Amino acid sequence: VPLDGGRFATSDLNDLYRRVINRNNRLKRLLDLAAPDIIVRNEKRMLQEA
RNA sequence: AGGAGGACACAAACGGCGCGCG
Repeated sequence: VPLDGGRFATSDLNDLYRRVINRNNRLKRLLDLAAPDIIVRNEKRMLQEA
């Protein structure tokens, strides 16, 4: 929902979904580009925690 | 002369902090 002026009120679930989507897209991008095992492990841990 | 031809619809939100009252 917007608030007074050209701004939208912060939504809790939206930000969590945004974090999850960004992390998962980064993981997909790396897995396409064959990142090293250490990097993909760290990305997978970050995705799980997100 | 005769004769012939010729736009309908549509009324303000969500979480903290503080205070106060029952």
